[PDB]
Amino acid sequence: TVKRRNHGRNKKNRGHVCGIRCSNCGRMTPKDKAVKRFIVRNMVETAAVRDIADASVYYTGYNLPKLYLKMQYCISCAIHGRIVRVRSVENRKIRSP
Amino acid sequence: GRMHSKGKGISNSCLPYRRAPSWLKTSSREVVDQICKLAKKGVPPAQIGIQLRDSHGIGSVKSITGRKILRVLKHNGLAPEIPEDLYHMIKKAVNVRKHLEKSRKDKDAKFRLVLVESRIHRLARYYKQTKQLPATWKYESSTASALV
Amino acid sequence: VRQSTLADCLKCISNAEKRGKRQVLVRPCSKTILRFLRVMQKHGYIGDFEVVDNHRGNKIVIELNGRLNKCGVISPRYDISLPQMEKWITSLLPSRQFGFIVLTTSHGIMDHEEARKKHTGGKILGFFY
Amino acid sequence: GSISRPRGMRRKWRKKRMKRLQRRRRKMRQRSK
Amino acid sequence: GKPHGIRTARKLRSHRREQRWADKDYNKRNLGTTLKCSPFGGTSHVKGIVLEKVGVEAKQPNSAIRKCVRV
Amino acid sequence: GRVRTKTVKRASKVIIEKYFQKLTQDFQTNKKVICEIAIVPSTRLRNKIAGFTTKLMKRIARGPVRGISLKLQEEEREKRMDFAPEVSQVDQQIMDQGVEVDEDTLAMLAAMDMANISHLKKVQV
Amino acid sequence: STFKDSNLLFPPEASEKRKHKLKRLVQGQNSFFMDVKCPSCWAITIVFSHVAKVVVCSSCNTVLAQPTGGKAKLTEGCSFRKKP
Amino acid sequence: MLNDEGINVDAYIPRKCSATNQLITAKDHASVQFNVGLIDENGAYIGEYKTIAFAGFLRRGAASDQALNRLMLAANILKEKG
Amino acid sequence: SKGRPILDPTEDDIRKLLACKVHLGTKNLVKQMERYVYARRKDGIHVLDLHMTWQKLVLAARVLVAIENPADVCAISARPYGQRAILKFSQYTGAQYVASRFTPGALTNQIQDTFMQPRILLITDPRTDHQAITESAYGNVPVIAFCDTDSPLVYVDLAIPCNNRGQKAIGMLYWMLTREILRMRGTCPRAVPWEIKVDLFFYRDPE
Amino acid sequence: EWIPVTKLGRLVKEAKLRKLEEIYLFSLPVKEYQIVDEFLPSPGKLKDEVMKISPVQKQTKAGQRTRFKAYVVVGDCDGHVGLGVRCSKEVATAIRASIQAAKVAVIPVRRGYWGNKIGLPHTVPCKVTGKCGSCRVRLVPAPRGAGIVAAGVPKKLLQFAGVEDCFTQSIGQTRTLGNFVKATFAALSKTYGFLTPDLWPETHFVKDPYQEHTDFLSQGL
RNA sequence: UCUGGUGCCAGCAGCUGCGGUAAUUCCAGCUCCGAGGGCGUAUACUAACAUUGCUGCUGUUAAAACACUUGUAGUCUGCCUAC
RNA sequence: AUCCACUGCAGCGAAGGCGUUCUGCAAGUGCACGUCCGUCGAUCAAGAAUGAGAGUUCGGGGAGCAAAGAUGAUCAGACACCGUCGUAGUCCGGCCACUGUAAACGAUGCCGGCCAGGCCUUGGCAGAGCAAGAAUCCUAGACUCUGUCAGGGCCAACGAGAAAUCCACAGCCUGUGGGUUCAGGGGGGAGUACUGUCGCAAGGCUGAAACUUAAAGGAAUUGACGGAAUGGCACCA
RNA sequence: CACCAUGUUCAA
Ligand SMILES: [Zn+2]
Repeated sequence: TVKRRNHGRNKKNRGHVCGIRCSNCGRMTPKDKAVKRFIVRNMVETAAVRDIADASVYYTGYNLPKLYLKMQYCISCAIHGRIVRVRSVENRKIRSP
Repeated sequence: GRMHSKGKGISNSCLPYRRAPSWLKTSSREVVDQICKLAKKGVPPAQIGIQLRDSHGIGSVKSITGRKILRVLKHNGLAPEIPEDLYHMIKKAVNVRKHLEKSRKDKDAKFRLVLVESRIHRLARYYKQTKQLPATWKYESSTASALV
Repeated sequence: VRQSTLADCLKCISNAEKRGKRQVLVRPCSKTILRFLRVMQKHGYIGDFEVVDNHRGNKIVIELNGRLNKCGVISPRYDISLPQMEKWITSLLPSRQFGFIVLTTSHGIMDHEEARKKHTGGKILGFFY
Repeated sequence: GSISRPRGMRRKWRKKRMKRLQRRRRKMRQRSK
Repeated sequence: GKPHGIRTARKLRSHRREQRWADKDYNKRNLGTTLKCSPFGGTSHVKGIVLEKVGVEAKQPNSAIRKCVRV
Repeated sequence: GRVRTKTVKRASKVIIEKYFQKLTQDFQTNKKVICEIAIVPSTRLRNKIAGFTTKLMKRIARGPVRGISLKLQEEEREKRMDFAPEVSQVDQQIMDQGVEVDEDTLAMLAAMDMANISHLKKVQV
Repeated sequence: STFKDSNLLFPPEASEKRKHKLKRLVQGQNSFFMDVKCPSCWAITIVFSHVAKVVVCSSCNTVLAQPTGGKAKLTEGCSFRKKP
Repeated sequence: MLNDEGINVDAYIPRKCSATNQLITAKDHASVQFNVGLIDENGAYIGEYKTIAFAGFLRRGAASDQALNRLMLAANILKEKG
Repeated sequence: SKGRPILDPTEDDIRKLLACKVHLGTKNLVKQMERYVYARRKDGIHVLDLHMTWQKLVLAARVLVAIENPADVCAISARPYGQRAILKFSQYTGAQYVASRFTPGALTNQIQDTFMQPRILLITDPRTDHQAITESAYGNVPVIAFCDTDSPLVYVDLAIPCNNRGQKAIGMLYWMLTREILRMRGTCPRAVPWEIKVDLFFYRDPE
Repeated sequence: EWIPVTKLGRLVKEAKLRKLEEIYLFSLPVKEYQIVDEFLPSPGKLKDEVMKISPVQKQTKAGQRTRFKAYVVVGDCDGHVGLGVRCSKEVATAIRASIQAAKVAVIPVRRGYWGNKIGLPHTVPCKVTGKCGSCRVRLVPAPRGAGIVAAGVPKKLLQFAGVEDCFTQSIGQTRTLGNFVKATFAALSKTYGFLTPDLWPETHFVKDPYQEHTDFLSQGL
């Protein structure tokens, strides 16, 4: 009952992979087993972009600064905060978004 | 490179089919004289062959004078006391020991030293069997330094 | 590492026949290998074969004709008397009618039927059917 | 879940109970000898 | 795998001999502790004196009382 | 919801394919047409079939409804598809602009024969 | 493009040019020798294609080929011609 | 096969793949049999043909097309470029 | 075509093939089709020699003409480019054909309405007609396919190097094939160009 | 009563095909047991046996559904044998459909000689092995007076296939009757599969029935 | 799928199981089956058993690849030398 | 103390393991080659050298985190999860400190031969290209294509398998033999007892039996369930 | 992401 051909991780030709810490839980998870997402947001969402750009001087729409986060998750917190969802046995082989 | 590693490489040279290319008017006495000239200068057989292959157009000394390089060295009294395989392995072990004796906590120089000394003994066994080395011969770390 | 060139040759030939190849390359060649191949030819399980000179353990190209089912080597080369011939037949061959055991005997590398008819035993060397 | 049916308690914890038992035994035999 | 090769007779025989000890039937037959420990010291029948009667509750799913005697 | 059943749809389809020349886009005359065409045991079923047929006829009027075969129009489409132009488009094309043939395709036509043939454009990539 | 199943005994030139110097049907050399001359002189040195160390003139001692990882790199202007 | 009298005891001697030499068994529903027509000099087809049986093993290994190529080269049908 | 010169291609035929682009492959290659590709263009397309294309075309013609009772031949094409071609091919040879979607189990399900038990079947594209090839395997019928340079010729017995993805390429190939099949049997002559155009085989949209 | 569906059905209904080897020679699918009932009549030239009727259960909510797999062997003792495994909800229909499937799956069993070729073939021509699941079943050629030395399932299959002598070596979970009978059936199948010097010579292809009766087959449409 | 008694009791039963008031299995009666001047029981060993595997086992997950290299004894070792 | 992002179906190392920059020291693999030797090799009981983390020893260090402990909640209990602290420990050095175990895993011994196709990637070597800053010159370690050797993977035939699955192997296996080492023989008792040996200790290695039991177990299926996910729904919500 | 422990024996 090996569930994954790569046993939940992308470690190949390695022996040891650095252990990183989950973003919220704080769990030590291998760097390749972790579900990692580099997310880019804005300091301001469109619920406030007009209200701030109307009072800004050096900014406007399409100009506000961004947030670059790189959230790394353990499998538990990924599945709970629904970053990832359980997939079918046949749809587990899908590796592109 | 398969003996003491996971290496599976095959990069070795490959002779022709001929066994002289109809050029190289140079003949046996000349090539042997060249061999002995650059053997007097301390150059070992493997380097003799390369210095005679690169710029002199003499590949496969054997083909010009059927005696291989070590044969023509022994036939002129210029062959070393210990074969160059052993000699270079001894020198490598000497350097590794010299290193780790001060880098006392390498723990990988130690492993590679175990390997190179195992090779040294596996080859010294063969040479003692073939009588190229004296029957009493033995590789000691403490005295190998005074051979290079 | 590289035991029994004959074993490697026979396994290559059997794998080629199994894959359906019409000619197989074998590397290197030996006297034992050539005599085994000639014993196969004599009964027609093997087409022509020719040796290409490497100057380094010459190689062989055998032409296969679909009549082979299996070539194998029996290692170690057990000794075989004439009473043991029937034991080896009933254990190795698929039938008592066709298929052959190759034996190295004091009379050269020999078929098992030829060995039985000219009254000699020897060391087993393989089989083909 | 990650494993199939230990037919007792967790093998790590019964291994640990065995180790504690073993050194209690060791102390009782060191009493005598 | 096992050693083929025409001079591995000692290896093969010693391995078979040291490995036969994992057959529990052979092991109990050859290990001289059953003649010692078993009450029938290698014997079909023995004679004894009835010491007491015993009612033994049958194992699940059965619920009888088997009548035995301590001998 | 008012999703129809196949006992209505598959009857609408054959009624259309057999009587497209008689029906209209009017429900209450398609009703009187079907009440003489079909033997429907129920008037509610008659009216469901009639309404679905009027819907399909309205879609016919609108545009190409995918799923019916009006023969007296599909024979027309078939015979126009089977109409022959006097000159094959490929013939007049090789007359007008020859044929664009690349470097290695000229190399292949030279490898075989047909190398020095007419109407080539000698194009390269 | 042949329609023919190339037998191993007579292999095509295209495929046999690609093969490793060992995995050919007959193992052969993957090198050659060169007659080489520098404009600074006339002596025709005979060098190896894949030189292992530096090669200089017999008299001028000006480097002709300089060793690299693979084939030799002949110096600026040194004319060369492959030998049979 | 016969029985020492020259009397064929084997019913249904099967047919063999023409590329390999392997027997086509009684359940090889992937095997095929052909008829490549023969043609006179004037381009017409006389009712003559060369027959070719292929085995399901070949037709799975995908060497059936190249086997046909080889067989027609042997039978002087496919024209080599030259 | 080996001994027969009258079956060799004509200059006009090669011109109208190069026109319909049947000499062009795709950026992908199969090692079983590597034998029919002459070379590559520096944009990647594999040009495949109309010589071998014509050899395999006249070979398929030989098989199709040796097959008497042409109603035992089924042309198959699933993609839109090719259905008009197979319809015309059936019309002019006597063969049978199928619609866009091959009903799975025709060549296996005996109690099926669309049984279609042929003696041979001619397939436009293997990658698209993967089904009929499988049922061929299950039913012992040979397969003659128009194999592009990107085509699994697993159960294909007679592959023909083609394009399979050009609406005029398919029409051209089926026109050539039916022309050869009608030249054989003594129905069509050689010198006289036969009256049916190639424009009838190409794919025309409904409107 | 039996309106033939396939070309083989029509040919055997109209006596264009003579007997089974005419279909075996081209390996054509049968798909209709009426063909083999035409060539081997029901009572006499074909005996059928029911080896086992095993219930299998699919669990459902509110109960569990039980259905019987019937294993039926079909054969006359001259070299033909077939194996049909068919589920059904009732034992009657299971057995009937299994007889039909076994009749469709009837195959020819090559028979050979162990030693001298004196009379008629009596044993398997070669050592054969059949696989299904873990059950490997080896059929070994036995001499004239050895008899069938199999165990029940292979014994009756070999009896039906009409071999007089055979040694066997079953290796798997032989108590699984399904696989244990499929293995020996597969072995009897490989019997003709193995190639011998007897079959070394030329092929000499023939017209298949479809080509040979193309004119007849093009009328019933 | 016999008849009476018993009613998870008595008991049977190598294993699976039978016995809880309609027991095809207990206690009996009748009947029937098997070996038969014999049959049962217990114990030991053999075969079954390719479940000790030389022929001839298995080792990803069922029992079982040493953490990993080295390395002695042991085992095994490339091509060639007469018409 | 630790070296984010870069950081990956990337590389290296016998494995454990290895990530800031400059630098000292020795080393390895691969590749290239008409260099040398000339069988010197494969696997290996005993033996030897490395061996995560925990643990121990001697001397320092102590930010952060944290067994034990303290302590506030939660709870029926809660010296549990949760929260606040907190000691050993984690960090450094040592006769070359000791130990010598891990789901030390690819749960897959090592050497050798053969094994369809397609795709990605690492390092060379070879041959080409429309292929690169400042400029426009000029070359350039960049990029593209092809071949090949070595490495790391992915998906796809035959075959194998109980299946899951394997696929440069878990294929070539009842059509069974290339060579070699280790281990297993129903489940427990038990990796226990005794003994031996190593260690400061913890403990490692070695390692039974009496007795007990008919199943343990593996893969897969159908249903049921879920304080699992998704999507529909009901005033018996 | 408060807390949500349990269900006598054989039989089906
Ligand atoms: Zn988390």
